[PDB]
Amino acid sequence: VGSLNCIVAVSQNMGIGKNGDLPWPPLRNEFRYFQRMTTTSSVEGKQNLVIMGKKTWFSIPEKNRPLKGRINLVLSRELKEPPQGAHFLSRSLDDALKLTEQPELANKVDMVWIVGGSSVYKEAMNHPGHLKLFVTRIMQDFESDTFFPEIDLEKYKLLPEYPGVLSDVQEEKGIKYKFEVYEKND
Ligand SMILES: NC(=O)c1ccc[n+]([C@@H]2O[C@H](COP(=O)([O-])OP(=O)(O)OC[C@H]3O[C@@H](n4cnc5c(N)ncnc54)[C@H](OP(=O)(O)O)[C@@H]3O)[C@@H](O)[C@H]2O)c1
Ligand SMILES: Nc1nc(=O)c2c([nH]1)NC[C@@H](CCc1ccc(C(=O)N[C@@H](CCC(=O)O)C(=O)O)cc1)C2
Repeated sequence: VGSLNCIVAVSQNMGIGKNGDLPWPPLRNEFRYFQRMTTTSSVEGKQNLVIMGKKTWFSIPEKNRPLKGRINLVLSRELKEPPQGAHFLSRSLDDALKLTEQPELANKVDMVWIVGGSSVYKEAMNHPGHLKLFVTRIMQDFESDTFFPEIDLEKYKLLPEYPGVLSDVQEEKGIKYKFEVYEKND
């Protein structure tokens, strides 16, 4: 119903996962950023929707599923029902977005947040219309087996600052990182 957004943390070499976990150790303030961004609704009375692929769902600690305070939707072409704990299942991003337009979610959902994995990000990034990418740049190389798609920097523009997002380099566990926001109006 509201805006469509992707949110990701990436290493310099564009890595987002290794062996089903993040490639870096837990960065607690970065996690809190993810939590604040995906949970905070712009409309009182509504929740945000988080959309994620099957492997991403199972990469969330069981104790944290479903992500509290958000509506959790899993994408999968083979699952018959959503994995235990998930609220919805769709076969594709387009089907998920259509679902948000139906009466069951139309008055329940505010923002839509895409939270991975790679194929889901790629699909979202190319989807027509206004889209924002909330990218945490982890300023180190990390061995990774899963990567974020390349961002077309003509098509997307980096916003110089963004309300509610810190601009300075952050550091936790000796790992420096910075929060970035990209936008297309497409
Ligand atoms: N650093 C980050 O911000 C970030 C973000 C997200 C994930 N990750 C990491 O990346 C890894 C998991 O991500 P992933 O890329 O491997 O997988 P994923 O997309 O979460 O899951 C792959 C499965 O999801 C389903 N799926 C994915 N895209 C679909 C689509 N467009 N339409 C229909 N179904 C779709 C497919 O299920 P079916 O085979 O059942 O059809 C596919 O087998 C983990 O290591 C996780 O920690 C990192
Ligand atoms: N900015 C940013 N940082 C990140 O760590 C991630 C994303 N974006 N996007 C994708 C995400 C990978 C999938 C994932 C999503 C959520 C969680 C999770 O346990 N979330 C909880 C705790 C906070 C957290 O661990 O991020 C929550 O939101 O309440 C664990 C894994 C990891």
